[PDB]
Amino acid sequence: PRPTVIITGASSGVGLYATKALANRGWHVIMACRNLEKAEQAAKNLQIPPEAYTILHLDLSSLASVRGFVESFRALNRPLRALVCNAAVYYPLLKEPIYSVDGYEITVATNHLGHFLLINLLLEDLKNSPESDKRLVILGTVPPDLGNLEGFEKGFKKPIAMINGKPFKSGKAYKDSKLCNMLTARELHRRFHESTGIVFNSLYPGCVYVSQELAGERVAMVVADPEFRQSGVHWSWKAFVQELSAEASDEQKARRLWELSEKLVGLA
Ligand SMILES: [Cl-]
Ligand SMILES: [Cl-]
Repeated sequence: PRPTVIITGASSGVGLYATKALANRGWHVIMACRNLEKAEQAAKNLQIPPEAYTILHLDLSSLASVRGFVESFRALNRPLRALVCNAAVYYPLLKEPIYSVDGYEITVATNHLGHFLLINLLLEDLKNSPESDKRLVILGTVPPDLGNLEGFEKGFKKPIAMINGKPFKSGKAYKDSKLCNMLTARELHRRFHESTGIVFNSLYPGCVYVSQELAGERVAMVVADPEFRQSGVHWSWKAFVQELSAEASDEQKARRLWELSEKLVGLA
């Protein structure tokens, strides 16, 4: 039986090459993708053997889509060994915000809130799984400033457009969303590593500098290889453990972000 890994944003770039790399290593990859036609065309284009993957629809910008993806994944009756949170959207040219179907600024909604709900659901699957080397890997880098999370505290609906409640800036929204991903990785480790035995880490595979194929191989190493079986660290390129920024290592802020995010995604 092929061990199962879910990869978000698997239809292109690093996620697609991570899919190829893990398939080559004998895994079965759930390509969780927002466009099924594009994803199937991309997997066939890379010559991935059909036995080694399943494409399922996931639009991280819609919380109902996240829940529907989890439903579809669970219906396959495959125990989960790993999850890679790789998808990231970026809208450099916006001067005014775009809101998701759930009412949230799209960059944070997609990169952070959608992944946050996905993680909270799939953590159940990871805990239930009899696999012994289970990992949840978040892509990220370790300017963004979440402030006191005033935008989240007040509900994050229009006209709020930034986590700190200040005026919309699209590039900063992206950086803020990536910082949220890093804070999520740290909080996952703090709260769950000892109780579950799951390895919760993050990685920056390089400026994609490095080819998409090499970056995908680096994702695969962090998911699968024994040298990377350490929880609570951020791997960067040999690989090294990268010391965290002060804001990414703020334990109080990571916990408060988690609590507010649960409220925004309907888990509170
Ligand atoms: Cl744009
Ligand atoms: Cl605009």
